[PDB]
Amino acid sequence: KQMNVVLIGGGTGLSVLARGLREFPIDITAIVTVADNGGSTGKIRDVMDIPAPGDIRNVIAALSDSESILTQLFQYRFGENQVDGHSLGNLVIAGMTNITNDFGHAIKELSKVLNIKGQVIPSTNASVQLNAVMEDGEIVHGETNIPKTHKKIDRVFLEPSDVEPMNEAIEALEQADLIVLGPGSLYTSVISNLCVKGISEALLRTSAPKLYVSNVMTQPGETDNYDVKEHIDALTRQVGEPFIDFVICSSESYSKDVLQRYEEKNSKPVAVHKEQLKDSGIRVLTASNLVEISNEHYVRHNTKVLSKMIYELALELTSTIRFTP
Amino acid sequence: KQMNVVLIGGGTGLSVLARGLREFPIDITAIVTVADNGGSTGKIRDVMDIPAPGDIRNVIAALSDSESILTQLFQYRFGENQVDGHSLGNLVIAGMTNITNDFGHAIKELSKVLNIKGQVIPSTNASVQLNAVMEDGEIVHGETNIPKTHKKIDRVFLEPSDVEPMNEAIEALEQADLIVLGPGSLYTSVISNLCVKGISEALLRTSAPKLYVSNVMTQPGETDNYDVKEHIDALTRQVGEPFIDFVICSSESYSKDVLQRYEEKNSKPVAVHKEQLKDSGIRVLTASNLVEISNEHYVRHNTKVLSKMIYELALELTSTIRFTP
Repeated sequence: KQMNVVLIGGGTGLSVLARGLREFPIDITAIVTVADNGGSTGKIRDVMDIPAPGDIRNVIAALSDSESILTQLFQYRFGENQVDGHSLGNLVIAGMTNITNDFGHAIKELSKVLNIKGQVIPSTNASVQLNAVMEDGEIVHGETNIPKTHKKIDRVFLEPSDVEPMNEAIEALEQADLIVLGPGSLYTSVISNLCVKGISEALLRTSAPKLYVSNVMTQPGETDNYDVKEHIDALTRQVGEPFIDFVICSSESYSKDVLQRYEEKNSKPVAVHKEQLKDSGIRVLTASNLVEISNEHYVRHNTKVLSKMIYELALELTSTIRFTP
Repeated sequence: KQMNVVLIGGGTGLSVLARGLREFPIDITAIVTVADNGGSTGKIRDVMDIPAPGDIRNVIAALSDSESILTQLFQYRFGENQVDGHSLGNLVIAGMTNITNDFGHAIKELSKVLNIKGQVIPSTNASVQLNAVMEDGEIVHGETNIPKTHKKIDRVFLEPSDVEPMNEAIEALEQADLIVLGPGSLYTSVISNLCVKGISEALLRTSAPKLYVSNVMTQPGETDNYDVKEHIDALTRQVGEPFIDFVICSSESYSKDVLQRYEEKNSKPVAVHKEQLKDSGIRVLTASNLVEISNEHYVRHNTKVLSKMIYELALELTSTIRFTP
């Protein structure tokens, strides 16, 4: 009965969006990058050879009952003075992986124990690192160093590169009503999944339409000076052919104070250029309240609005049409 | 409807027995010592000020489904090369305790999440250490050092000594059909609970009968040369008045090879002296197969037999009697 939406990403963009979509009658599948090597995750991957648990942990938690004892434990973190400030959920994922000898199977077992509504699937079961080639040709190693340089990223890639997707991710892409990429860091959260060759191939094979959710602001070290089309072109480069049908973005202008706050952090609004996009056959979707703005001049997506737009798009794509039989 | 048996102890004696009793129609309450400071537990109590999680963890696990994912995680231990060889269950108890700011409440929440049948209750909610006074008057500090000396223990005591029992332990003692002490290390596993003054007072107040399950062999550093009556007298000393009604033990003689194996480990069978016990008003209970003996000449309790004896005693104590109205 329910519609199937597949989210591809990583980070708080994905976990916040997944929780927002939980408010609608849709079966959510999230395909989540396992390449990070910093913070919580880096602490555990130094200890043991395991794919990154952190982004996946947050997405599992987003699809579960946040008030539950088990979700509270899963999202608990020790202070730096206890157990090296580990995430207890990451430790549980690690233990589960030692038990199953299989990260993907550990994620399946834990998802069931946490009684989530949806599914969360690693982009790959393999232990990988994300690397970048800079515009000048410099190679940067590890997800943590990629934005902490100061050059244009030309491309990102995985080491080892020969890695396979999970069967369940491919099946979800094949059978989706709608596939959503982003919002999140373009290279480290979104494209990092597309670096898994079988995921990119599935995207091109499937007739499910693909939506990109644009970032509000450019991201220092990943997307400096990118307009919306440049973000899409980076996706296209990785995948091999154009494939995005829809983009959610706002072409609103921001107050002097907002622009100032983001200039100080070396960040500007992502420019839309809606005519260029329509010429490329990409449909632009917006709403007047897509973006929320704090009293301190920070901006973010309004989760309720973004979620509803996604659900309403899936609904429209699955609706009756006009033809004569 | 079901009968209520309360077990007081700590260690593998208790966890094995609790699991054995799970085979019968009885509501099990286990009151478990929280004073240990060695191994798994010591690793966590060095990190954080928390009562000992380890004995309690094992008893919770004994009352749960061992094949379950959650019980498997709870009983998982990292190798020494990962997370300092911590018990994942201990880490979860620690995190839960940080969340609730209350060890007893953390144990209640975790018991429910693990879907146990029964209840497990700490002897106290306070952080304590177990100390011993030796026969010569030497004071030894911490549960780990107590057997690792080489003198008769005169008594054990808690630091701080002013600690309170949990309300649920007291209620269970008041309403029990039968209360079982042991099997386990006499001082460090059994008497350590009785050092909580309110537990000893409840034992004397209640009309529920009390059973002591004797150790098969004397324990080096705790009960060298103790016959059964000396074990009971140590309990009596702590509590203040005689209170044991029944004792389960075997007065079988062992093969030369068994005696040899235990002599090498400075250990002999605990002598019964059944006439002395009957003169003290203590009823002795045995069975021909109470003790199992390995091909390598080790001995242990037959769990099935011991469990059934306990259940059958509760049954007899709750049965109809003869009177004229």
